[PDB]
Order: sequence, then structure tokens, then C-alpha cells
Amino acid sequence: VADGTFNSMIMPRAVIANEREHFMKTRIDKIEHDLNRSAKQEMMDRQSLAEDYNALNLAVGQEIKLDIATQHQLNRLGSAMYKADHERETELTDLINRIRENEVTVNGILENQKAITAAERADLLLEVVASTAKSVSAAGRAAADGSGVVPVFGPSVANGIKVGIDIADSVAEAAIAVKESGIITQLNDVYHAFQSVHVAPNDVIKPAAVVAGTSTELIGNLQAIYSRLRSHSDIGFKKATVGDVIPNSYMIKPVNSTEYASWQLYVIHPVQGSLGLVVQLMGDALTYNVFAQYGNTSASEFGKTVLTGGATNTALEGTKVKFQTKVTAQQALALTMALKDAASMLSQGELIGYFEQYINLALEPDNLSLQDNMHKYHHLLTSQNSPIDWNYHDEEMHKWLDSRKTTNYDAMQKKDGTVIADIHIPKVFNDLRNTTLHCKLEGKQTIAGYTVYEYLIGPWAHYGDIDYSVVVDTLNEETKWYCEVIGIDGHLLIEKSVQHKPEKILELTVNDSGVTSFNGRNHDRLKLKVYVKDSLSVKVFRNWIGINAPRVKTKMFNDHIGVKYDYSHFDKNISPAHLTLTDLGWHTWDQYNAGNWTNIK
Amino acid sequence: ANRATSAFLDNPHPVGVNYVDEGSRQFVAVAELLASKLIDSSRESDESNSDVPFVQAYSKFADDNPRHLRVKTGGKMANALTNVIRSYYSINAPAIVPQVEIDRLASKATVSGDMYNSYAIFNSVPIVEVLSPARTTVSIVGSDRADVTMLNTGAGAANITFNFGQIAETVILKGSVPFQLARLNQPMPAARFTYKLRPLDGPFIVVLPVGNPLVISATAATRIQVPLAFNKALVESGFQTAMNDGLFDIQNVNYYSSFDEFIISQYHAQDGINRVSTCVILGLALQAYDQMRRALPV
Amino acid sequence: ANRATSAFLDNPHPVGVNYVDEGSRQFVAVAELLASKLIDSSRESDESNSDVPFVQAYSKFADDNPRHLRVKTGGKMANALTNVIRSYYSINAPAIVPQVEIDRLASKATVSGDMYNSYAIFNSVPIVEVLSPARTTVSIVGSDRADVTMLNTGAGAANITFNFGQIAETVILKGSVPFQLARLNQPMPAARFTYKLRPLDGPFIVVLPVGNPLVISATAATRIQVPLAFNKALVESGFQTAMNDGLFDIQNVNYYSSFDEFIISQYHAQDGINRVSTCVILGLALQAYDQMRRALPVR
Amino acid sequence: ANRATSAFLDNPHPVGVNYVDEGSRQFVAVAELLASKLIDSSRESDESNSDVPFVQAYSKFADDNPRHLRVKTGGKMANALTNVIRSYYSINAPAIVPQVEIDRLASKATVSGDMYNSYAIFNSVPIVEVLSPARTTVSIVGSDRADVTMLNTGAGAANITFNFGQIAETVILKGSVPFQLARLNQPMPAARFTYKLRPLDGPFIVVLPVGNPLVISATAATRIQVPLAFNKALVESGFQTAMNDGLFDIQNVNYYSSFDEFIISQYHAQDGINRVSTCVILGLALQAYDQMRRALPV
Amino acid sequence: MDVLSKGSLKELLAHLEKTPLEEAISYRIGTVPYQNVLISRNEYYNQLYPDTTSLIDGVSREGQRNVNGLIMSIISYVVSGSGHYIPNIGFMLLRRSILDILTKHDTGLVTNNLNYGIIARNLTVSKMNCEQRKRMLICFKLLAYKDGNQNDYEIYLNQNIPLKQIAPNFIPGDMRTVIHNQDQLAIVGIPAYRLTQSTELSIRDDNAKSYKLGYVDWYNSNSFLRERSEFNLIRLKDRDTKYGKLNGW
Repeated sequence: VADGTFNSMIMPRAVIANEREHFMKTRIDKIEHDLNRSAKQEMMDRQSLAEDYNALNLAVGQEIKLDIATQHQLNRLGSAMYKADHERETELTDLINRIRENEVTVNGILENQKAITAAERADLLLEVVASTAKSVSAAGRAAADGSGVVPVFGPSVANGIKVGIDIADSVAEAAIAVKESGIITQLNDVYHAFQSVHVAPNDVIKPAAVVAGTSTELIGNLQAIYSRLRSHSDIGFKKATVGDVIPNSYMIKPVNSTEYASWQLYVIHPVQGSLGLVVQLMGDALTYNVFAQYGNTSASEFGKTVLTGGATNTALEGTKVKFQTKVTAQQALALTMALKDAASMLSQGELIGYFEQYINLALEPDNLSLQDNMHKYHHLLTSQNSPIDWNYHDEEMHKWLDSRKTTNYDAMQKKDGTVIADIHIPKVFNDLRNTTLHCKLEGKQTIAGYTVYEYLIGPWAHYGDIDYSVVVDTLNEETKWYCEVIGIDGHLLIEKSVQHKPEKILELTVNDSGVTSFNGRNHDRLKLKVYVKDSLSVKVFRNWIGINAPRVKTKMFNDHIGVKYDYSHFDKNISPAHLTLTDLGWHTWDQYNAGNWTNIK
Repeated sequence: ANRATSAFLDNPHPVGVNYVDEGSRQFVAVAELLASKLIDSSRESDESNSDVPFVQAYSKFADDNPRHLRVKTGGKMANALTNVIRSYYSINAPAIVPQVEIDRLASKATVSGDMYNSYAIFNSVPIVEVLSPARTTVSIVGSDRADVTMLNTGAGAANITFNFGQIAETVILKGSVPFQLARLNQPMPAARFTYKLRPLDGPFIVVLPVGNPLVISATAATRIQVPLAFNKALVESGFQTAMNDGLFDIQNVNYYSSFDEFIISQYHAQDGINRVSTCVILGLALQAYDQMRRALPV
Repeated sequence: ANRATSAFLDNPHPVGVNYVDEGSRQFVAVAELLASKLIDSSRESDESNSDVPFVQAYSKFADDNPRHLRVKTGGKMANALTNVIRSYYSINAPAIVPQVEIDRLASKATVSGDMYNSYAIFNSVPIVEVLSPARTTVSIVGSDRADVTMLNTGAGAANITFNFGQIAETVILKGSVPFQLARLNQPMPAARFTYKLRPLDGPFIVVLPVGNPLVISATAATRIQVPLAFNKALVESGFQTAMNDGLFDIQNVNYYSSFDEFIISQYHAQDGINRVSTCVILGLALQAYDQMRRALPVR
Repeated sequence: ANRATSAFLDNPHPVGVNYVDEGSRQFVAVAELLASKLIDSSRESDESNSDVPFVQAYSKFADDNPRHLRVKTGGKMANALTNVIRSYYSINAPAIVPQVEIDRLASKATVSGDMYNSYAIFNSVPIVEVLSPARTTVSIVGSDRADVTMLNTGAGAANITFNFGQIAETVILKGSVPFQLARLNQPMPAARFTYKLRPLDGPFIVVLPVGNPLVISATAATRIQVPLAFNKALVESGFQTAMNDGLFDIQNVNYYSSFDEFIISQYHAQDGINRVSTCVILGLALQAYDQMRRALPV
Repeated sequence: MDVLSKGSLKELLAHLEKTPLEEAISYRIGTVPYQNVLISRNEYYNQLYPDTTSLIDGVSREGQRNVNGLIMSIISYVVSGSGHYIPNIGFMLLRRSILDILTKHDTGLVTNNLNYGIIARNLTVSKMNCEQRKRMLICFKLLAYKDGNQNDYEIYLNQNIPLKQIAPNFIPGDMRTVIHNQDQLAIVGIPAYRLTQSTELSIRDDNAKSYKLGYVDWYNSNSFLRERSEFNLIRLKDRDTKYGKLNGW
């Protein structure tokens, strides 16, 4: 028997309603963002980035000037979001590689052991594949987190930027220069209500391996989940692009809450996603409604409802407490379904505490039955038999946002000049993967004095022509830096010596299916490795030949199963200090000897 | 758009219009009561060594005494019961039995009841129409348990419209795999296995994913006012005997597998409220025909 | 051509040739009457909270006053009835009940052993043969309501031949979509939803279009002479109890879902008109068996 | 590899725990006995040419004499029977009827509430799981006669596993075309139309050849202990009547087409033995309800 | 058995005033609740009958050593006939009556923080019957008026409609309300129906039947008080008088 004191000490706590519990969280996220990204560093490096972008030969109407305040603010938000998303894809590709190496042991684990929990199955799989990260708990994920994967903090980016510059009936060059230095009040409000979320491959493996019975199914589920996440992130950047103020999540609680008759209302507005969630907790009954963030022609923020789980009254009267979600709409829906099923055997405190902790801190509940049901529902919502047809909603969100961009610009072009509207609503900042962007690569591998910077080429959500370039800054006055692009048939080595200037390496064309033809073979992604002595910064730039390249349909489970691409060749490296002239070119693996990918032999 | 309907719901033939008044209704009740006493007497005579109960029961039923040489036709009551069953089925039936003979036979006994004293539950499922898009295919098979097989071969998910009419009380839908169903112009819920619906709620939309076919099984319950002496087991067997004896071979009529299908088909038609009154009378007549024939086979 | 047939009509096993005379028919009739009295006495005993009605009925049935230490299973009459039921089902079942016992048990009550007083309607639909050309696929599913799914792949419309036997009295055909059906060498009428056919009338040809699959639902009704005490609800319940208890676990026999299929399958054999009489006797014995076990429960 | 299951066997809801003791069991037995006398009083009224037999029957059932200005409802026993049925279906339903009222109504007639003095056969076929490999489609349709449609689009023959649970006593399989079936780790016999098997034996492997689809029809028989007054036909009608009247309308419960599916689904739960006893008592209560409401519609 | 025989608010409250708290607690260790168990019910089945142990069964169970556990044991004694195992409470508290613990501040126990939701959930209320629920609502009402939480009691009843329908109507400080109340709170008594010596499947039902058959034996034994025969032999203090009222009411 127990006194009951330990049970109350491990009960979940409300992290949204408690004002002490909201202040503490907000501080840590702000501290985490400032440590990894400093406002002083980004502002000081503005000039270097501006010259890099201009040095890329971009046709008129398709080039970006970071001399404009709005263009600069959009770029740092874009670069931070892209870097975190890009890092996750490299982690996923590595994880897929380890699973494919040990498919025999993975298949045995998926078949023999099915009575264990989702977390236990994931831990066994991670140990077998010998992945870099072997912890599925929340603390382990936080501990093994890179600098770039830290979510971007809205108010930190928008801090100390001039707002509301007024010039009256002036077309002079100086007045234009002072106008461009400031930013509009709308963009400041958007940045104050913006927070990003980037889920880890370790968090995704639990939904992926909860019903899988084969390694191919487990790999396909992982790819299918991450295809949805990247599409949602692309929507998130586009939302800030148009001239509209984004809605931000809030909780409604009674003004004077009673002990025995208390109700809570949660309205989740995921900035990275096409759908929102409304959850109501009255008594022991939980009711949810999934609405569409597009449309909303009326004053009400909610659009049409696409999934019903009861009657939710959003017109309740009470105090309003505001928060930013650290989970996607799929994850929030997955938990609210499991909570609804298990509402009978959980208390009021457990229901509120489990819900608030997951939405605000991405903390999975400690209940084992609750966790298993949550991941089973998460798999269903991201599979082909989902109650929500995602491809329809993400497509409709894209059309709605482009329509808003056109009417917002045309509304301004009437109120002020074309030049004023252009500097306030750029047309070159459409979508996260559509836009021209840069990736500040980091490197921790040194082979014979050469630092290795890795980069993942693709996958592509748009089709057309793409260009890739590198900018290398090195302390030495004269250096020789090499770029190696690895495919399936072989790798391509190039040598350059120019410094402090962008240089195009690869010209690539991608078709409707999102697959390029790299030297006679269909590829879905490539690996780019850069070797430099004593480098200080290496940046990779990407741009599409045409502005606003058309979209490529998102791939579901059956699309990933149909085509299989080998990624094992991304692991091998080369030693530039031992390179020779005859070894510099496009060569295949049958030319090289076993283990030495540096000399042709 | 494609439309699929239940086979038994198509073109209910008009029902006869004679022998539906108070006096004729009393005759069917008396015939049912006297026939029940006949079959109960026949069992007792077989159980015992003497034939007194059957002799009295047949004398009351047939207005003459049984004979060892002549065949037991059932008397004028059997003849009148056979002909009124013919008239009830179709309007093209002769209906040449005199009304004075009906009143004479109705005076044999008295009944403390009517044809609206009670109710019965009928299990046929009405599927008035199933509306589907261009690419999907829908097949409806079954009357006691409808089985709707739908297959989608198009680009994306389609919407199938279900119309269960407005007469049935409850319809239970079960699916081979979980599926989504909702009322018209309403948000769709999460996928479940079984749904319970009220057909008067309105047309129901079903989400059909692309891939393996979905089979939905429907069971419905309808309530129809019947006399207290109604027995579905006896009526159903009487329906089969009437068909085999050829009491329903009339031109330009429809044929049904069970009395449950016959009464639901008539109810799901224009002026169907007036038709079920005659179908209930026909049902009670079939109850008397079953009991009379099983006691006096010919 | 392809041939399809109903599963329950395939190879009916021979039935018993013993215990079919007048004396044995009386024994089954006596058992059924006394088994019914046992179940009524069991209800009266529960209502009145007394063993007097049950003791009187059990004594009339088992010819032995119930005892506390022993077990009540029906006595010698139950032993004879159970083993006689086995003998009817198959020829391979042994005949072990002597005829001194049958005559002695037949005298416990006065009943007419005639098994042709009344009739009954059985709903199993016999589809002996469905013939289709090379391009078509035909599948038959069901016993009480047979569902025939046909799909035409060839260029032109195909003709499918339906054979319903010669024993079923009436057959009603219903289609998911309207279809064309006619007799041998007869004009095709307009497409209708439901047809009423006489199986004795001849083979039937169905015109199958090339577009979409056609599902035809068949329901049949046939008349078999049965005693006045025959009750289909009790006979069917007795059939399942016998199968569960293992009374039908004889070598080289066929198994049926219900008594409906058993009697109709045996009817369609070469000498079915003689096999049905034995099946009707087995039906009465099963009804006696049902009432007896429900009165005396053994777990 | 995909798996398929019967629709009616998914997620049985918990049943009520009240009105299971001896006094409440005797209340249900008395209600069934007295409601039966109500129906038979109609036939007595026809023979006696007067309503006195009905008045006596209703007075004992309702403790009040019938009135002409009042609609006959049944009084306290009708109210008690209705509320007790609600509690049986779900654990969320309130237990409103007091014990004292139950004891008073249980003293009206002398009965024993023994619900273990007989048995009944329940025909719902349980298919817990059907495991099939890739390139194979399996669809399960039906609850009383389950039809399993199997298609092998692969290159070679496939092995499909059946699991019929551990409760059903016998299962008979009849295929559209002869097929091969054997237990695990057993050799396969020659192709046969019909197989009789005990689900307790173990999972069964059926060989699926490549070509036209193979359809297997499953019929099962299960024995459940019931009181001697049990009548399946009356219980089934009572189930449909109660569902129409909304007695089962309560949140967080499942809906079944028939009482056959309800009891078998509960028997296959995690601890199905605990719920079988309550389900049988619900059956007797439903049998009383069907008789009472047919005599006294409302 | 004596507590379960009380049929009115007057008799039940009078019994609680006379009995001390030690009757509510038990000194047998028992087992733990909320445990899935397989019990033997051979009159019905050969296999083992599954069931779940609870605090409402008539068997002693281990209980938590806090005020929450003490209140659960008191309500369990009232609605089931046996309490739980909470030892070393102290002789000061164990001497006082059950009513005094429930509705008097002088005892020293602090019960203000008690929540009726979890107490009803733990003392499984979905498995109680009408008579058991009424007794629990009496205990909740007595506690609520002790700590001045009448408003909280009303809101809890308004949340649960079925509890409101069967909630007894009496003010804990007024004796006229107890006299006027006509609720039936008896869980055991002389049965109008036929009570047999047979087992029941559930743990709760089997234990309840044992108390019912036990009351019949006690009713016909020499310990029962037949008022119609020996009313002049009872002392004057414990004789039934209409002027009699509960202390402090």
C-alpha cells in the first residue's frame, strides 16, 4: 500500500493555464534560440549575404535584395526553417540506410515481438541498426539535438526592427532608401505569432513501426510521414509571405473557475499545416472538430469542418490565454482521439495535463495504453486510409494563399505606388523550397587537413530547372577546394580555387514525378560533399530557373514502395590531399578498387 | 451518375380493392380462429385414440361432417378463403365471391379485436436508390440482409449517396472494413465499423477510398400495425403454400420471395399507406390458409 | 464450357436402411410425445417448486424412479433413441438396438405412426448445373438464398444455362440489374427484375451482357410430406445438438449446415424419393432428441 | 500481410452489473410469465365474447384495473421492466429501479430464476482473424452466414490462415469450388467441397490457387446455457422492438443487428464468461418486453 | 449486517451515532483492490470465473493510511458491511462515533480537501445499486455540511443527473427532515420472493447474498428484538419514543 503522496507528485501539470508554467517555458525557448542564432551575428553578416545573392546571376524580377528590410527578415526566417528541415532529412536518410543494412534482424523484430509497447519496439530497432541516436524518450531527444534543429523563435527575430516609416508624396531616391529600411506593421505582427516545429526521425519511428511487419513497410512509412511534414513546413513559410496576419493559438478558461464545474477550450492553429483543431473538455467528455484554415470568407477564423468528433462551442466566454504549439496537427489529432477513447479510465487532471503537455512541450503521456493508441492513430492519419484526404487540403491551402497574395498586392498598388507595394510584399518569396535560399553548412570531419561539409541534394517538391552553387570563405589567400556529388552509379569530383564568391556546380532538371536523371540513371536525391582547408564558412545556394516553379504531388505510401533507391553510397568519402589529375572527373564504382574511392586504380 | 435500387422495390403491382370492409375483415378473423382450432384438434386426435375433436372442429369449419370416403375439402369456408386470397393479391383477380356468403361465414364465431390492435416487425431493408459517380461500380444483392459492393477505380475518393426511404424505423450498417458515413452537407466522422441510422434523417454519404472493394451490410426494421393474432412464422409458410398452389398466377403481377418483401414493397409506393391495410388482411388470410391446409392436405 | 454446382448437392452419402418399419415409426412417435411431456413437466416443477410433476414424467419416460446418487440421462429410452438417430444418418453407422426393446418402448403410448399426415416447406435452392462459355466466370454461393455472380469478358453477349432440377416446386429469380431469361428455344422477353419459374419446365438461358457483373439471387420452396407433430424450429435445433455431441461423426459421410440442406440434398440423389422417407423419420427423432436434452441438462 | 475480422466482433462494450441477483432474476421470470398470460388473454376474450379475461390478466400485471379513458401502459411492472432492460445493455445506464420495488413485483407469481437449466444454439459465426499474404485480397461479409471472398493475383499458390476463436463448438465450411484445408503442421487432403472442424483444434490453413476467386461460406453453432422459458423467436423480436423504442440509445455503446450477434460478440471479449450471464438475463427481459408491448402498444 | 438492515434515515442515523469508528475499520489484512482475479464458481462452471476485486465487496481489503482512506472505509462499511485495514489511527479517533467523525469538528479530522469525484470513482459507483448510492450520498451530504461545502455538493449533483434523482432530501442539522424522510435504504431484509441457499457468480453478489441469508438466520435467532412480544423489557433509555432525537440536531 502507499500513502498516495508519490502519485500526486508524478501527476501531469497544466502548462498553459498556469501562468507560472507559461512564463518558464517561454524563457527557455527564447534562450535556446538566442544561443544558437544571435541577432548581432545575423545583422552583421547581412552585407556578406547581400553580395553573395547579387553575385548569383539572376534575371530581373527573379532576384532578391536583402537591402530591403522585408526581404532580409524573410530570408533569415527562411534560412532557419530550411536548415532545420534539411537536417532532419539527412538524419532520416541515414536511419533508412542502417535499417536496410540489417533488414534480416529488423524483420525478425517486427514479426516476433508484437506484444511490447511502441517505445520498446523502437528502442530494440534502434539498438539493432546501431543508429547514432538510441533514445526515444523526451530527454534523450533534447540531449541529442543539433544546433540547427532548434525551433525558430518569433519575437526574437522581430526584435529591434524599425516599424512604420512615413514618407509623404515623395518619389525621391533618398526617400525610397529610407522607406526600404523599415518594415510594415503587419509583418511585425506575423513574426510575433510565429513558431516553427521540426519533428525528429526518432519520434516518427514509433508511429512507423507500430503495425509494420516488413522492413520495406517500415521504411515506406518513414518516408510517407516525412513527405507530409515537409509539405506542411512549406505552407508555413508561404503564410508569412502574403500580406495577411496569421492567427495564433489560444485557450479559453472560465473567468472564475469552479471546483466541480470547470471547462477548457483549446484552439490549435498550426502555422505549418492546412488544418486546425478545436478541442473542448467539459466534465469527462472530450469533443474535437478539425477545421480548414483556408476559406474563412467571414469574420470567424474557422473555415469549414472536415472532421467531426462532437459539438464544440467556440463562442464560450472566459479568459483567453495564448500559446504556440510544438506539435503538428496530425500529432494533436492523434492524442485527442486516444484521450477520447480512454476518457472513462482517466481523471480530470490526467486529461488536461496530458493534453497541455503534449501541445506545449511535445511530451508524450506516461500511460502505456494511451501512448500505444496515440501512435496507432498517428499511423492511420498519415496512411492511405486516413480519415483526412491531405493532398486535397494542402493543394487548397496553396491556391488560397496565392489568391490572397495577389489581392493583397493589388489592394496596396491602388493605395500607394508600385514601388512601395513591391518592397512591402515581394513576389520572389513564394514558397520555402521554391525560393532561392542558402544553407550555412557545418563540418566536424577533417580528412588530412580537409574539412568535410555535407549537403543533401533534394528531394524535390517542385519541377523545372534547378541550380546549385557554393560560397567558400577561407583564411588562406590561395586554396584548392573540391566538390564531390555522389549518386548510385558513381561520384563526380570537381576542383575549384575561387574564393569569396558563389560558383555554380550542378545544373539539374527534375520532371513531374520529382525524379532527376543524373548521368543516365533516375535519382531522387544526391549527396554533395565539400572539402576545404581551414575553412571559416561554406554556404550552398539553390535557385529555380523560373520564378514560382510548379508543384509536384506529395507521395503517399504506395508511391514510396513502388520505386526503391539505394542510399548506401552516400557514406563513402574521398581524400583530396591524395587526389591526382587523372582521378578528377565522373567515374563509376567498378573503376575504383575496393575501399579506396580516391584513386581510379 | 449511376442509380442502383433493390430488386424487390421495383414496380409494386396494384392490390385488390374488394373484401376490405368491416364485415369481410370479420370473416378473415373468424377463418383464422376456426382454422387454429382445426389444427389443434387434429394434433389431439393423433395423440389420442379417438377422433372426436377433429369431427367437431371440421363440422364447425366446413358446415358438414367428415366422411371416410369423400375427401376433406374444407367446405365452403375453404372455397371462400381461397378465392379472397386471389382477389387480395392483384386488382386483376376475378373477385366473384358473393358478399352474402362472406357475411354468413363471418357469423360462425365472434372476435374481440380488430386489424390495428397490435404491431409486427418486418426485416426487409429498403434501398430506394444508391447514387455513384462515373468511375465507381455499385451492386446491391439481398433483401433480408442487403449487401452493397462498391469499388473505386478513379483518381481519388468518391462519394456514394444512400437513400433508405422514409418508412423504415432504424437501419444498421456494417462494413467489411471501417468506413465513413455522414448526413448530407455535414462533416464526416472517423472511420467506424457499425452505424445506426434513422432513414428519415436524410440521404447518407459514404466515403469510398481507392483500392480494395468495400462491402456494406444493411439490416432494417419496420413496424406495421397488425392484429394480435398475427404470427410471422405462420404467415410466411402460408405465403409459400399459396404460391405453390398457384393462387398468385395472374397476368401483369409481380412475384416476391417472402411476405416481408411483399408488404415492404407495397408500403414504399405512392398511396402505400392504403395498401398496407389490404396486405395485412391478406397476411392474416394466409395464416388461416396455412393452418387449414396442414390439417387437410389435398 | 465451365460447370458450376451448389456445394451441398455434391455426393450425398447413403442413409440408413434400418428402423424404418411400422414398429420403429411408432417408437419414434412415442419418444417425441413423451419427450414433450418431459419438458412441460420441467416447467411445472420450476413454477411450483416441487419435484412431483418431474418425477411422474421421468418415470413414464425412463421407467425408473429418479435417484439422488445416480445420474438422470433418460434411461433405456434415451439410449435407444440416440443410437437409432446415428443409424439413420449413414449406412456405415451400426445397428445395435434390439427389436424387443423397440416393440417394448413403442407400447408406452398410443400414437399413429403414419408420417404422411401433413406437409412442410423447405427453402434450400438446388442449382444442379450452371453452364457458361469460355469467356465467362460463374460463382455460386449460398444454400437458403443462392447468389450467382457472372462476369462476361468476351466480345459478345453470352448464354448461361441454369438447371434447377426437377423436384423444387417454385423458384424465384431476382437480379441486381434487369436481365433477360427465357426457356429452351423461346423468344427472349424484355429485361425484368424478378422471374418466377417452374424447375420442371426446362433448362433456362440467361443473356449476359459484356458491361458489368450480374448477380442473380435464387429462392426456392419445395413440399415434403411430414407427420402432424413435425416442427421445423425443434428439428433444426435438434440437428445442431446432434452434430455438436458427435452423433454424426461417422466415416465417409457428408456434413450439412442445416436440416434444410440435408433433406434436399438427399432428395436429389438417384433414389431420393425413398431416401426422403428415412430423413423425415430422422427429423422426428431429432425433435424428440432436442426436447429430451433441454429437459435433462448435462454439461 | 493483411488481416481481416468480422465486423460485429469489434469492440464489445461493457454490460451492466445490476439486476443480476436472485430477486432481480425472479422479477424477470415473473414478468415473462405474466406477459405471456396477457397475450393468451386475447384468445380467451374471443372465445368468451367478453373482455373479462383480459381485465384479469392486466390487473395482475399492472396492479390497476384497465380504464377506457387511459391508454393501457402496464403500470409499475412495465416501467420496471423498461428501466431494467436499459441497465443491462450498458454500464453507463443508471440503475433507477429500487430493490424494494423489484422484490414486491417478484412476489406476484411463484418462479425460480434459474438461468442455467437449459441451453440454446446461437448461429453467429466468429471469425477472429484471417491472415493473408501480399497480392491476396480477403473480404468477410455476413454474420449468420459469413462469406469470405479470396483472390490470388500472385504468381503462385498462397496460404491463408483462419482463426475461429476458442468458443464456437462446430464450424462447417462450404466452398464455391473444391479447396484444400488442413490444420497447422498437417498435410493437405484432396480438394473437397465441405469441411467440418472444431475451432478449438487450432488455426486452419487453406490453399488458394491462382485464378478465379474462391468463396467460402462459414456456418457455426454455439451452445449457451439459458433458462427453460427461453424462446429465440420472441427474444429476437424483443431486440428489434427495444432498439426502435430507443432503450439502447446511450452514449459510448455498440449496435448489433440481432441478439445472436450481441451475445456472441460479448462472449469473445477479454473475459466473455462474465458477460454471458448478464446477456442471457437480458434475453428473458426482452422476451417479456416483446409480449407486453405487442399486447399493449404505446 | 446490522448496518445493512436499517431501512429509514432515522434508523440508519441512530445506528451510526451509537456505533464507534472501530467497527468501520477491520484488522484483517485482506488483499488489494482493482486486481483482475480468477475465482472458482463450481455450481455454474468448471473453469475459473473472472472478476475484479473492488472496495465495495464485503471482504476486508488493504487501504491507504490517510484521511481519504478513512472516509472510503466508512462509506464502504455503510454500503457493504465491512471496512478496510487502516491500523494505528489512534484511540482518540477510534472511540468516537461514525456520525461524529462525519459531521462534527471536535474530532480533529480535516476533510475539507476531499473531492467527491474520485471518492465516487474509487468506491466504484457504476457498480452500486440504488440503495448503495443513496447511503453514499447521505455520507457526502453529512461531510459537506460539516466543512461548509453545501454549494460544492449541489454542483456535483447537478453534474450527475441520476444521482440528483435519487438524492435523499434532508438537512443535516434538522431532525424534522429525518422524521419526514421516507426513502428505503435497506440492503438486507425479510424477502417477499424465494431466497435459496445458492451461490452467485460475482464477488459483490455472492457476498451480498451471504449477508442476506445471514440476516434471515439472525432475524429468527434469539438476538433479535421482537417489539410486539417484549416491549416492556427494554430499558427506558433505548425505548422508542417520538420525542427522541439525535444529539445536537
